[PDB]
This record gives sequence, C-alpha cells and structure tokens, in this order.
Amino acid sequence: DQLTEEQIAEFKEAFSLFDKDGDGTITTKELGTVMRSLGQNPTEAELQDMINEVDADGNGTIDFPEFLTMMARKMKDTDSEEEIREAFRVFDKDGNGYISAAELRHVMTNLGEKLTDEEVDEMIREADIDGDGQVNYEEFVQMMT
Amino acid sequence: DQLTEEQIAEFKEAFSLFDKDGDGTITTKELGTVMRSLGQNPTEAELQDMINEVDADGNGTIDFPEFLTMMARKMKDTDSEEEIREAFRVFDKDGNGYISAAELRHVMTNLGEKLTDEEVDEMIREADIDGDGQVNYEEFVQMMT
Repeated sequence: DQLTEEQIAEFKEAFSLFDKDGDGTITTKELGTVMRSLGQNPTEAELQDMINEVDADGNGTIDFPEFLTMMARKMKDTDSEEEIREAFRVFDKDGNGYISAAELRHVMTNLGEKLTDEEVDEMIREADIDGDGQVNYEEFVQMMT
Repeated sequence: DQLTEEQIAEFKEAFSLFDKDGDGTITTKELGTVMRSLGQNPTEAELQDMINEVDADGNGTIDFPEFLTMMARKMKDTDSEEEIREAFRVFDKDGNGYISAAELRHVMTNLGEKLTDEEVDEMIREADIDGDGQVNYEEFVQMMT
C-alpha cells in the first residue's frame, strides 16, 4: 500500500506550485508552505527533521524526488480527518474553535463556483507570493474581474 | 431591471437556510448572516433600516416577500467583484490585505472537492449555529467523518 497516482499528482502539484524556479527544488522555508497547501501543517520541529533527512547538508534546498519519497513514508500515518480539520481552521480567526457558517458558504459555494480547481493554481503562479506563502488578494480579484 | 430566476432561487435558499424555525421570518442578525452567506456584508445601519422599514410593529423580523423586495432594490446597486473581494477577505484574518496562498489552495481544492453545494447547506442545517451565524467547526469535521 503506497501512494496512488492521484496522491502523487497532488504532491507534485503543490510542490511545483510553490517552486518558482520551475526546476525541481524548493528552500526549507517553502517546504512549510508546500505542506500547509496540502492540508497538514507541521510544527517548526517536524519541518526541521524533514529538512535534515533530505538536505541536512545545510544546502537548504529540497528535490521533488527526495520530497516525494519522504511524503510516501509519512503518508501512512495520516488520517483524512486531520486535513479536513485544517481546512475549517482557516475560517477560525481568533482560534476560538468557531467559524462563520455564512463565510463558509460564501467561500465554498460562491467563490468555488466561479473558480475551477485549475484556475487557483494559475492565479497563484501569476501572482507574486511571499516568502511565507503570503499573497495580496487584490491580485486574485483583479485577475478574476 | 428584474431579478433572474437563479438570483431569486439563491435568495430563497439562503433565507430558509438560516431561518432555523420554519416560518418565512428571520431576525435582524439572521438577516445579516443570510446576506453574508450571499457575499455581501451589510453595514449595521443598513440592516437596522431593512428591519425598521418593514417590521415596524415590534417583532423585529423580516419575511421572504419583503426580503426579496429589498434584495431586488439592493442588488441593483451591487456588483460581482465585491462578492469576490468578500470571499477572499474571508482569508485575511488580521485585515492587512494579505492571505495565505497555501490556505487558499487547501480550502478551495481539497476541502472544496470533498463536498457539494447541497452538502454545505445540509451540514449547515444539521449544525448548531447560534444567533451570530457562528458554528463549532468540530461538527462539520465530524459530519464529514
């Protein structure tokens, strides 16, 4: 029991999405963002380990292969419940455990309708992402209108 | 200018959604969350006025007929980009104008692929949601589980 074709393609999609060089490597800083864009946010420590097992050679970079292999060995102990909870956490501002039913709806049904699973990828590529994955949303609005 | 049938149908789906009771009548807050669930955050004077306009008999509620009448007068002054802007603002937790690309991708492609429009509506109905449209997200996580 390994990673299906879809999973692989998912990891490949997230990695490439935050790998501006277009080559096949990403800094340790971008690793955290790649993970979060996958639904699992690692602790500063968990990420640290990952960077070591891969490029503990202080080079700071990570190759898609070394990353894919790493993702497979850890994709064993990973329940779908974690990823979903992270998705809802995005709506929790104060972190108090609650979210607005309205925002949830408006984001899932409205904005989800106006955007295809492939337009989000492109908009992020075209837009200029921060070194922490942070983006100025007016760019998404400007390109959607 | 008249409202399309798709419009009318949304205003009706949202109205009944947050009308926990069953009587085509909702409170001032329920109104606010209904309209936010449609992509249009209304001002607190704006809401008060939509209620003081109709329910000027003490109750402090509003029914679908008048709701739709106002929405018709309201929609004639609202556009599409402002609904997009509000969906992205959902991501800017601190209101600095920036959001996490990682987070945006995750809830739009991952979470948004694990459920449909009716599921979101179905889940919102089965979930305990207080007067502010606020809901404990652990519920949604469990419903999906």
